Amino acid sequence: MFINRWLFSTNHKDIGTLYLLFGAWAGMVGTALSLLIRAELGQPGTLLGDDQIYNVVVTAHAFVMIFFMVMPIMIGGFGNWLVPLMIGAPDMAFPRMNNMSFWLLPPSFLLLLASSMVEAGAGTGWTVYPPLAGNLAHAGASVDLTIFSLHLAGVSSILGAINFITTIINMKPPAMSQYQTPLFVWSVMITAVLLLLSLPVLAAGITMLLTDRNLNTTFFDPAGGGDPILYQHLFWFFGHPEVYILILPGFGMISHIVTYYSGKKEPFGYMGMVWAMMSIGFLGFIVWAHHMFTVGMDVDTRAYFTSATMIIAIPTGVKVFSWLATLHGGNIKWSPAMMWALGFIFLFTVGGLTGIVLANSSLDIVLHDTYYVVAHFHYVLSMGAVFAIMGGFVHWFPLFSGYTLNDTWAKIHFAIMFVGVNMTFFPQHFLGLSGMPRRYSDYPDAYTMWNTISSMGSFISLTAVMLMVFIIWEAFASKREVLTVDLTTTNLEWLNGCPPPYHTFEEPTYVNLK
Amino acid sequence: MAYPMQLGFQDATSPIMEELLHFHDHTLMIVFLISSLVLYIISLMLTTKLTHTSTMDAQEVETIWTILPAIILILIALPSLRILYMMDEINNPSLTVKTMGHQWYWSYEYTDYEDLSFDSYMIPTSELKPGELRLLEVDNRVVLPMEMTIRMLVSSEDVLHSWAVPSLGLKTDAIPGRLNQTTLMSSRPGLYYGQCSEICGSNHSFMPIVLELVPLKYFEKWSASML
Amino acid sequence: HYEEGPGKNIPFSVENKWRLLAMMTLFFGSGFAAPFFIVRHQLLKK
Amino acid sequence: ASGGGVPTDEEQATGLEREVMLAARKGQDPYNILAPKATSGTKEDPNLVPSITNKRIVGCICEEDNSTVIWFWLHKGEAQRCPSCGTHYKLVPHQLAH
Amino acid sequence: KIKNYQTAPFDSRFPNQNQTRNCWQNYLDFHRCEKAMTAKGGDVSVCEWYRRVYKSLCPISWVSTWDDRRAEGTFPGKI
Amino acid sequence: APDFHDKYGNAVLASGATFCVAVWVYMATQIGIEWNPSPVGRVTPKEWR
Amino acid sequence: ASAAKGDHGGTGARTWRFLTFGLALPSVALCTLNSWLHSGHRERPAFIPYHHLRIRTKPFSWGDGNHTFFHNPRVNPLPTGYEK
Amino acid sequence: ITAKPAKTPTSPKEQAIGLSVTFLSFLLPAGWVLYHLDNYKKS
Amino acid sequence: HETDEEFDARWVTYFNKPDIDAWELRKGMNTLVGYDLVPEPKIIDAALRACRRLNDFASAVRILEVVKDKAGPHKEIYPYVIQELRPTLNELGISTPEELGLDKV
Amino acid sequence: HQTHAYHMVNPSPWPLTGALSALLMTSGLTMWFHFNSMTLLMIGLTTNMLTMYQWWRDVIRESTFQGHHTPAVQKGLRYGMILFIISEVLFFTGFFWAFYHSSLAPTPELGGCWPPTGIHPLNPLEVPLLNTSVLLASGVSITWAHHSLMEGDRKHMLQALFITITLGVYFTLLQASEYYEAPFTISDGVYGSTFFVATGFHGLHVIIGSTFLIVCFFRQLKFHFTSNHHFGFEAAAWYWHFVDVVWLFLYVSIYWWGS
Amino acid sequence: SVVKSEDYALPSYVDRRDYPLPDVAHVKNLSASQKALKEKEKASWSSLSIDEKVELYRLKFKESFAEMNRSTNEWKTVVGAAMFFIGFTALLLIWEKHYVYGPIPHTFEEEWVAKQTKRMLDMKVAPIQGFSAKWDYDKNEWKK
Amino acid sequence: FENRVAEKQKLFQEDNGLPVHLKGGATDNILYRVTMTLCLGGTLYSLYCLGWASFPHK
Amino acid sequence: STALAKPQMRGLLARRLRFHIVGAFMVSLGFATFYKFAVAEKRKKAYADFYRNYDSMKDFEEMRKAGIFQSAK
Ligand SMILES: CCCCCCCCCCCCCCCCCC(=O)OCC(COC(=O)CCCCCCCCCCCCCCCCC)OC(=O)CCCCCCCCCCCCCCCCC
Ligand code: HEA
Ligand SMILES: CCCCC/C=C/C/C=C/C/C=C\C/C=C\CCCC(=O)O[C@H](COC(=O)CCCCCCCCCCCCCCCCC)COP(=O)(O)OCCN
Ligand SMILES: CCCCCC/C=C\CCCCCCCCCC(=O)O[C@H](COC(=O)CCCCCCCCCCCCCCC)COP(=O)(O)OC[C@@H](O)CO
Ligand SMILES: CCCCCCCCCCO[C@@H]1OC(CO)[C@@H](O[C@H]2OC(CO)[C@@H](O)[C@H](O)[C@@H]2O)[C@@H](O)[C@H]1O
Ligand code: CUA
Ligand SMILES: [Cu+2]
Ligand SMILES: [Mg+2]
Ligand code: NA
Ligand SMILES: [Zn+2]
Repeated sequence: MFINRWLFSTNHKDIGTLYLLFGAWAGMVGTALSLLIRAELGQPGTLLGDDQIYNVVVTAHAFVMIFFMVMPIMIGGFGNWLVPLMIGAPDMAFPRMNNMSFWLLPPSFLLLLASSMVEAGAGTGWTVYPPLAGNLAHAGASVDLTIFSLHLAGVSSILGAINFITTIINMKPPAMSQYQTPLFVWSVMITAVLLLLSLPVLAAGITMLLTDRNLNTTFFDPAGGGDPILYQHLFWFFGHPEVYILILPGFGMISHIVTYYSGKKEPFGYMGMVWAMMSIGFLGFIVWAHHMFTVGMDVDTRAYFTSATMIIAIPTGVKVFSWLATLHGGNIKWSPAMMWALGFIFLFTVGGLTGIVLANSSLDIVLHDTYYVVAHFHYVLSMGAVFAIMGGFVHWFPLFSGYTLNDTWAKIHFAIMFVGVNMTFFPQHFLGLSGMPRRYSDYPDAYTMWNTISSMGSFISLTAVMLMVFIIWEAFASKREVLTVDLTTTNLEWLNGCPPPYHTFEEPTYVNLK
Repeated sequence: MAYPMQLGFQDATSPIMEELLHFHDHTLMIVFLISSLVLYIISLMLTTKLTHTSTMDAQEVETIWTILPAIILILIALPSLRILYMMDEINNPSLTVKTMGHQWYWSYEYTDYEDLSFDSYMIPTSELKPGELRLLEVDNRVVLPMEMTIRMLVSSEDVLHSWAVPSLGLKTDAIPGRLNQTTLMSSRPGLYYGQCSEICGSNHSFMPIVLELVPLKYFEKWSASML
Repeated sequence: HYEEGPGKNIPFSVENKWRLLAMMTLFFGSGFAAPFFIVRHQLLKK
Repeated sequence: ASGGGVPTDEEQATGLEREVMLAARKGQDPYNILAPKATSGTKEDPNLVPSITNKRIVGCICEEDNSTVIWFWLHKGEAQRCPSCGTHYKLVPHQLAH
Repeated sequence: KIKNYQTAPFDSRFPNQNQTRNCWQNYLDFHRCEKAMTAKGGDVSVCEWYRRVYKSLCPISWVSTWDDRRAEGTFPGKI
Repeated sequence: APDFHDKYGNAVLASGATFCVAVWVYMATQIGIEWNPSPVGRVTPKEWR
Repeated sequence: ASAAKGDHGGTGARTWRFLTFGLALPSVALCTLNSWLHSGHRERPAFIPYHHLRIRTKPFSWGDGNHTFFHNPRVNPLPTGYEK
Repeated sequence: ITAKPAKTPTSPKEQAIGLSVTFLSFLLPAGWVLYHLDNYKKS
Repeated sequence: HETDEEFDARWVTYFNKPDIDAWELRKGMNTLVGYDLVPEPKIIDAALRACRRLNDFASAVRILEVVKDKAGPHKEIYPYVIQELRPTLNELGISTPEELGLDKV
Repeated sequence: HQTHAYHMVNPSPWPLTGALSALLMTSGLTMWFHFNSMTLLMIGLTTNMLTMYQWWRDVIRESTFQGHHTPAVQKGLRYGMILFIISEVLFFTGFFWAFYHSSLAPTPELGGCWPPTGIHPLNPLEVPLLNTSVLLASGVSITWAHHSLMEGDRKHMLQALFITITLGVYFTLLQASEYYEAPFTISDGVYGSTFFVATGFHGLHVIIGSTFLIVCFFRQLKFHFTSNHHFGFEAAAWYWHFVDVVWLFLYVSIYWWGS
Repeated sequence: SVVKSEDYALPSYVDRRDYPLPDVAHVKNLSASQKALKEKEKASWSSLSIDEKVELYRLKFKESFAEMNRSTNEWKTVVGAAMFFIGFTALLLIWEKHYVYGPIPHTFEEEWVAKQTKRMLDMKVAPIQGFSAKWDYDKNEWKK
Repeated sequence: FENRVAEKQKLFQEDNGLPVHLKGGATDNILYRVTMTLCLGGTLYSLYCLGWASFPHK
Repeated sequence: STALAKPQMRGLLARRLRFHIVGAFMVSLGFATFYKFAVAEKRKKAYADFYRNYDSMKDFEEMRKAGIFQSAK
């Protein structure tokens, strides 16, 4: 029973559950790594003694948070659970391939951990640039284990994107057009299209790195006529789309949360929201060299990429505005999920504004590779992606489990986390304006005060993560079973009860053409 | 250099860094305007018992909120790009100097007339003289003439590094097999500090850059004595 | 076919809150402990 | 340049694929491949919603190009109305596979 | 004759940040000049400009490597 | 019929706040943490050469 | 382009088979002729130990570490020149 | 959302215990490694 | 769109339907409180009379609470509405939520 | 009983074994590159073929034998296959980018020219032109095979398909021969790197496409296809045109323009 | 009266400001006295007493508007407990300082700091706004 | 050759409770057990290799 | 006893929004004036005042006497 159900699954809900369990455990690993980064920096001097170990910890923190925590939970977890329930589909198009997307992730994670166990680990930064990543500065197997880790995660996501796109286009009620599907579904479809286009380019680039390292190719090695800068083009060609892939399903969840707890039956400006997501998806393919404003490209190239990058604010502010307009006239229910969402809307805006500042290749000369970049992206990842994840998790938890959380505990959890992240990342703006580099295990003495504060903030977010664990336990410990859910007439995923049964829509929904 | 509890940029030492300060002030004023406006609108949406939960019309209001950000972007881009091109403008330098990154130290080459080159390492903390700056000081500083246009050429002999001096508005990556150019002009004499700005291994945090900017006559005597 | 309903559509048991607490502790606790043990391993290897 | 030997669907299709093919040929849609056509949806002319149990989920697109679909359970019994536009739906249970 | 050199002037052939080829072209120019002169009987000192320019711009380790490859017969550029 | 917050709210508020302030003030001032604040207006410069 | 032929009324099996035997296979026979005619060995070029060629930054994982996978002694020099 | 009362209520006391054991499962192992970091450094 | 007077008339007519059932009564009020307005007394009047036809005293009181709720911080709206409705309240024996003590938490 | 037309798949062990076989293959390649040993690799290649064999066998059982591929299901498979081809295009795009990057701005270490000093390129009018005619002719015979199948002609289908497969094998033999005869190697700087990685990955795709055609061949011998329902053959034809087009781009970019 | 989980497909009762008339009555099973009351509601409502009008209200609805909209003291518990856990965090920082962190570099000694400040003034660090701009080079003191 | 598709349809549609991967009979099981043994043995071996590679072999 | 007058009863949310969006703007505009006076303009003037009678040789000479340089004792 157990093996058939849990190792041989063909069920979109149970596979979504596995992804949630996987990402939450990866979350713990990524968090402990971030605490180690902040411990090394929380006073002057060296704590690890070993600056290769520091770089290994920074690199692993990033891969774990992006590939094993954020993308499994948002796409694999929420996407599997919610997308068929939102369009009335009996499962995913390819329910057995879907299980391989999930099972590719523990072996991929195992390879990343193995790379930090053997030799001196991969202390390269998550961009893994040659020659630092090459077979002389990083001799031995660590960087090769890392590259293979990324191969298996890229294949898992590419097969997942093909599943989601096929499901969303092919398995709706015959009368429902694409313009009648919920915003979260659009957000996942568009994310799947970015994954499908950008992951194979990543795969081509790290393959060429692997051969430079092991087969005497010289794609990236000036001695054979190669060029380390070609690697950066290939990597960022994937890596920009990758940031938009991390945020877009959170945009989809935020729309549902803010609509729901405003008591509204639809988000304001549904076609503007869909337009804005497609526009961001499109523009996110033509801006990547803003990650390269110091490598020595022509001035015109840099002027174009500054300009193209700024355009992205326009569709983005359309969403920000449409969230606010959705709130407008609401009957506001101050639930914990709505608090996460309101925090998303504000902090994500701050983080997006610092991204605009960095979009100027002029000013970026002085901010590149400083802590101002680290501030920008932790605003949009650790207060955008992660707040959307927490909001989605408290909102839909009763659907997934059949039990309710203690809302008071959940609100305390939000308050502590909110204090923690702001105290950790806000002072990093000062550090980067004042010229402190990224990727440093120690700093000149003048930078002490901000670093001290930032490390203290990080322990406050630790307290919050521990509490969240306790909150989930308390809910399964107490077993308050769900009775009634509001607003089901515009939230189809709740209409089968909590939790829904194993097979839902065996008889599909009935929708008239009219 | 940065000083304790600094909030913003190092004082400009070069005209270009000064241009960046004023452009940054203009951009940050916009940023403050937008984020405060967003915060104000949120608190406004959340402080009334009045409700209106039936359908709203989107297409009308959507113009304001597309045209406005668009005018604002143009307001940032014009001056941004003017500065961009200025950093690129035909300059005619008086001196060329090469810097080569290595793991983990910089070497410098002044080969316009003689073959002057030398290595510049961090001073270890246990060897600092009282009043010297932990992690910042080198044994051999980069002596240059003040008030002159200098062409720096940057490259590396091993992995990537990046040569930066915040006060002057400079950062150029050091890529083996490639020669990147930037130009340096200091308005003032003195000592200006920077730090490797592209992760290069174990001692990335420990290969700093110190410029010593002095009158030409002193630069010439220094160069001769360094052969 | 499979069991359905609250506490049934998950691969771990929630029949006993205390065994569940032990299971959760191990599961999250081993995730959070692991990087500390990897750093130790790297210090001790040399 | 001409002979046979390739089976047809008519000869060789099986299981569900066959059931769909034969029902389509009689203009029936027991597997809900087509969108059902609306009636006037009044009290005397309700949309008839076939089902194999005693309730089925209806989604009503109240007005053309709504982006939001109104969802509700239709139970066996008297006609029920869409909570948003009031149009009528009546469940007709049964049969489908004989 | 026409010297008084401070450093290599701006060269509109190499107007961007990447100056790699500015070093390279001047290094080839000089040695192509020096071939033509030393062979066909003439004065190497017409070649001087190129030599000044490449000494200014080219890292010492590049010039030095390329010199050895010329001595060795493995210099890949056309001289 | 008074709830948890009606019976305990005030006591949780007052003593959470009291506790938090005391332990942060102690930590920040009594355990030797080097904050390295600005010398401006505080340090008397001394000859170093 | 429209090519220089005609049929476009019925694109059936018959037409495609005609093209296979009447155009596709004969081109293959002609390129085969052109080939098994320009073939026959080029006098292998002298060895010059250029530093951008015969790269060995790590040994290969087979043989003696120094021979590429389809190493042909007649036309592929080692870093030290042709083999005996 | 509405819910039934808890089928297995978790009292204040039981919450104290579950909170404590949760907090210690995160703090003790990390604390042990960190406490001994210095023995690993020169050793 | 439609003018204020047209909208008001439409809603008066809706509640005046002689054979209005309970479903349509609920549907109308629950739709009406979605707009940015406190309904005109004449709409409320028609809606209270419909409750009398359906023999539903409780919904008539709920309708008064909803009117007060819709006014939000504008304290002067509800006493004006009660004034205008006072004859209908007296005639049908409708007590106000305050008369019933239902305004006190 | 369901009243939708989609397929609920029986719980399957093949996901897990294909995921573990991925672990063993990447681990095994690391053992091979660093700890000189092929054991883990050999084991992973083995479990991987076993997983592909059983997985695609089961899909044939579900469709040819159990009738679960309704038109709704079949539409899904069409989309899946197009999407997968699209991802394979972007994959190859990374290699064409590498080639253009290196060749449009040759660096000083090469001699500052393209082809680099010391490299002697194959003549594009010889065997590379022949390979091109081989693959193009096989795009014609596979279209004949498809039309024969549609018109119900079993013998001509098998004949056309057989020709296509032979042209594919022939390309693979020409190319192995060319690899052996080439005077440059994968270690010959960026020229040999881009040449052998781009054509090598394409050669691997020719072998996967030939294998797919051979699977279609046997299924057709066994009467699995109808004149209307033959998605396995259509997927294989699209994938075979893809391999033909990637070859045309390689031939124009790398053999011709880059010689 | 008693709501069941398995009634998820049936209309249910909600108390919401924006949905004032719910789909079902709060009480559907009537005692003998409650039936006689519903009979009485079919006659003139002036005949009902205040107590009967209330009882009719409470069969149909569970909470009144005043009840459903009441504010609570939950904010105190939330802010209070959040400050508790935030103070608790300071304990972990105390432990960390005491047992994990060694001594900081000798460059933070008071005398080192005083010399380094003089040397930074000698070299005129940030002389336009940031640092030396705050020192009076003539009076040899920090600008007041 | 002959068209034996109908016989396989009958076999594979037999209502015997077997999932599709075991429905062709005793050979399915053997093939399945072999795959699964090589997968699990292989994985244990690769964890062993990892443990070996995690310490220096001076 | 006197009748109450009929108060405004429609568009009360819209009216509240109209009033305060102006306020939202004003703050900003009057704040804009503030960043640009207390910070930006102050900065242009700090730089221009400093460089108006700046003598770089005299500055150099004070640094040289303080013993800061490697090249100039
Ligand atoms: C935790 C330590 C904080 C230390 C504070 C400074 C000490 C003063 C020294 C004593 C003062 C002495 C005077 C000398 C002035 C130096 C001038 C200069 O050279 O400096 C240029 C500077 C100067 O800018 C500043 O002038 C200070 C900015 C402070 C922003 C206000 C938010 C404060 C919020 C709370 C902080 C943490 C918790 C949550 C943060 C919430 C996220 C915003 O550097 C920056 O670029 C930093 C800004 C980063 C970009 C942030 C984008 C939007 C942020 C929030 C929007 C809120 C709008 C609504 C209004 C929002 C109201 C809530
Ligand atoms: C979720 C992840 C995420 C998201 C969504 C973004 C969004 C943006 N990022 Fe960010 N970024 C990262 C994650 C992300 N980023 C990461 C990880 C890095 C570092 C990579 C590494 O080096 O390791 C990085 C680095 C980075 C750089 C490189 C700087 C450098 O290395 O020097 C740049 C520069 O252009 C940039 C810009 C932007 C911009 C312009 C946006 C925009 O899309 C933001 C748009 C949003 C808004 C503008 C706010 C909402 C709008 C309004 C309220 C309307 C009105 C506004 C105006 C008129 C201005 N980012
Ligand atoms: C007949 C044409 C058919 C080609 C395929 C058959 C040949 C053997 C296997 C290769 C197929 C695998 C992928 C191709 C990648 C590597 C390049 C192979 C192209 C090739 O075969 O190149 C040979 C070099 O081979 C070598 O090193 C080979 C070394 C073999 C090592 C395998 C490489 C391991 C790398 C695996 C990377 C996998 C990651 C893919 C990511 C998947 C996307 C997520 C060329 O021979 P040479 O002697 O240098 O020159 C000829 C001189 N006379
Ligand atoms: C030494 C050689 C091995 C090297 C490694 C990989 C090699 C082997 C790959 C060979 C590919 C063979 C795939 C065979 C699939 C057989 C099953 C099949 O074709 O299934 C068909 C459905 O298609 C479907 O699922 C379609 C399934 C299509 C999958 C195609 C995938 C190509 C695989 C690419 C693999 C790696 C890519 C390389 C990147 C490095 C079944 O439907 P029909 O045909 O309509 O039948 C039904 C009718 O009979 C009813 O009347
Ligand atoms: C980034 C996350 C880290 C957050 C901060 C961690 C907070 C610490 C909680 C404490 O955990 C421990 O406390 C110890 C004592 O203070 C240790 O005992 C050590 O100390 C002793 C005495 O001082 C001896 O009793 C013992 O042998 C022992 O090893 C040690 O084992 C450890 O488990
Ligand atoms: Cu050199 Cu970082
Ligand atoms: Cu980007
Ligand atoms: Mg960089
Ligand atoms: Na440190
Ligand atoms: Zn409707």
